[PDB]
Amino acid sequence: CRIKQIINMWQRIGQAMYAPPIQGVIRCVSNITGLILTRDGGSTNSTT
Amino acid sequence: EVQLVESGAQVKKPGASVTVSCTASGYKFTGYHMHWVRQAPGRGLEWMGWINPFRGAVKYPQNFRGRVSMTRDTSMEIFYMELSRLTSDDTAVYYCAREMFDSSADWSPWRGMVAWGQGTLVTVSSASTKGPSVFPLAPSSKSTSGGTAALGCLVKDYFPEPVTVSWNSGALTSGVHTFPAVLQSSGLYSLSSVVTVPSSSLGTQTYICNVNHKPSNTKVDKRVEPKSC
Amino acid sequence: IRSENITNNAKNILVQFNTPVQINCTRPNNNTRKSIRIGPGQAFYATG
Amino acid sequence: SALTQPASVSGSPGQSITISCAGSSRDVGGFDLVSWYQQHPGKAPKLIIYEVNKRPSGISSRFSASKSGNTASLTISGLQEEDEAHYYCYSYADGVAFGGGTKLTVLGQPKAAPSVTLFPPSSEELQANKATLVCLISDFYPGAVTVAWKADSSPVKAGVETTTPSKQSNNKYAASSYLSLTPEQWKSHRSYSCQVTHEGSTVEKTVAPT
Ligand SMILES: *[C@@H]1O[C@H](CO)[C@@H](O[C@@H]2O[C@H](CO)[C@@H](O[C@@H]3O[C@H](CO[C@H]4O[C@H](CO)[C@@H](O)[C@H](O)[C@@H]4O)[C@@H](O)[C@H](O[C@H]4O[C@H](CO)[C@@H](O)[C@H](O)[C@@H]4O[C@@H]4O[C@H](CO)[C@@H](O)[C@H](O)[C@H]4NC(C)=O)[C@@H]3O)[C@H](O)[C@H]2NC(C)=O)[C@H](O)[C@H]1NC(C)=O
Ligand SMILES: *[C@@H]1O[C@H](CO)[C@@H](O[C@@H]2O[C@H](CO)[C@@H](O[C@@H]3O[C@H](CO[C@H]4O[C@H](CO)[C@@H](O)[C@H](O)[C@@H]4O)[C@@H](O)[C@H](O[C@H]4O[C@H](CO)[C@@H](O)[C@H](O)[C@@H]4O)[C@@H]3O)[C@H](O)[C@H]2NC(C)=O)[C@H](O)[C@H]1NC(C)=O
Repeated sequence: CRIKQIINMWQRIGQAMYAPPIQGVIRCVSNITGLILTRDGGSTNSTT
Repeated sequence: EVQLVESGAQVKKPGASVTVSCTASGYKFTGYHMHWVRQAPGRGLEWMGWINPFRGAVKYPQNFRGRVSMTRDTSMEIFYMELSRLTSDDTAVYYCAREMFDSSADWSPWRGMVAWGQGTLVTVSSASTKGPSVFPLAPSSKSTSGGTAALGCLVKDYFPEPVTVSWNSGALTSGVHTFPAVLQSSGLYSLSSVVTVPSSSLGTQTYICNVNHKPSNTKVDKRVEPKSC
Repeated sequence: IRSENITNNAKNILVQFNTPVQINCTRPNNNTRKSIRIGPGQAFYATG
Repeated sequence: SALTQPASVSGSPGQSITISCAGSSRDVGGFDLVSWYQQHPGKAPKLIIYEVNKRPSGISSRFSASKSGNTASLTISGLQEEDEAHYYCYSYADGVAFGGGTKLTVLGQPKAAPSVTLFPPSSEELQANKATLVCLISDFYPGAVTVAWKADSSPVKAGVETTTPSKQSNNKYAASSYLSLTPEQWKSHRSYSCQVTHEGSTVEKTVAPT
């Protein structure tokens, strides 16, 4: 994993947020519950 | 107006990789898909993929996948595209083009490309600067049926392209069909240009061929004269 | 498995699980935070 | 290309012509994403039709298109000289499919047999450790032929290169071919030939050393 502090989330240029740092070691745990995926293209027809 | 303005044409060695820039203007940059398309000489169009400028999502074909690297500089409004591992087959004029409507619309990005880059000619060949050797193309006594004689010259083993061919310092323009530059299997270019001259003038008119090769600096004017039998 | 349109590979595909997947994420680094005085009232939190 | 177009279409100026684009049910039949593009030679392509039958803003009412099953069709009425260009059809097939491109011209000119002529490689080249043969073809119609090479009766595909026909000052086209060899390959064979076959009519020529 990689950590960034200067953030432009929602990509809106002109305005960026700098997240301050968090003290000590960080830990968190989450239920993965869904996904967002993209397919491919025509390529070979029906092979895979 | 919008405007897709692409980078300059580039002359490159095989095996390498090459990027093309295509700078957009005149619309919401980040909201519109951008396709890249090459068109090999005389050939059809090869769709190479596309980018969504919001966070940079992409999708390439199976053929072009691996070689293509497609990006955009939302800050600068420049699209970049890089085919890599260039082969002689990767010689084409490369375009960027925008789909009809913005990304918010349905079925974008598959509608149809409207704004079109000027094309960027990328040329993949392995040959090098070589002084051309010019020889004359002499018609024959059996090659005349009706009373005319077809002649010309040949510009082969020259590199790079092109080589323009006139006639008699510009005094003979009637019946001149100069053919388009094609690559040999070796890479040294080859060409030809014809002229239809009358057979009654085969003793009374000199037919010279001006062949110029600017990079190699070997300009050979080869006179085309009858093969003495 | 829901997608507005699957024939359209471009349409993102959203997945819903019946079972959650656990994931354990850490920043395994005990972090110092310096607070820097640019004020009046303005203070910047750096990393020690 | 995954979409099949006519190679070339000839129409009399003012008439009406039609270009076909046939694909599987995967693209043309099951989708309304058929779109057509015009490209003037040596220019960027240009969109003309989409959604099977839709004109972008700036497309004359002479231009119209449609799809009939798995075969879409593009139509132009009242043709004019500005329309002499390359035309490619498009449809989405999970990726991007494309038509091979069709050439547009003027109709009403008689057919012409290929004017074929052949010469041997000069001693200016035979002494240059090279031997090259060139096959000239001009004054012909329609503009779709095939040039061959036969060393005696045995063909040699090595060094075969052929250009793109150029429509000339006489509406007839002109194209050429080339064959790379060696002076040993030149002085060893009995004869070198160029066999040109137009519309089922073969025109062949032959040369030999000295
Ligand atoms: C991230 O890293 C930071 C930095 O290391 C770390 O925080 C440190 O945590 C430790 C442990 O809590 C702190 O140590 C303290 O040291 C005090 C003495 O320090 C001197 O003396 C020792 C020798 O003993 C030397 O080695 C050292 O160099 C110094 O000279 C000591 O006072 C502290 O312990 C008492 O105080 C705390 C509360 O303040 C309490 O938690 C302790 O239990 C203890 O209190 C006493 O407990 C006993 C139980 O037996 C009880 O009987 C008695 O009543 C209590 N008395 C009192 C008065 O409360 C402590 O050990 C160190 O200073 C911290 N540093 C910093 C910069 O914060 C984080 O924990 C790390 N975090 C992570 C997530 O890793
Ligand atoms: C993504 O969403 C689209 C719709 O938004 C769905 O696409 C449909 O897909 C099917 C199959 O590809 C297409 O159905 C076929 O279309 C033929 C003609 O289409 C015309 O007529 C329809 C009205 O039915 C119009 O909506 C359309 O604009 C066209 O004018 C019909 O001839 C077909 O019926 C016959 O053929 C098929 C096999 O070819 C048989 O299964 C049938 O039983 C029958 O014999 C057929 O209906 C349909 O046109 C597409 N709709 C649209 C609006 O484009 C996708 O399915 C969806 N993706 C997913 C994964 O769900």
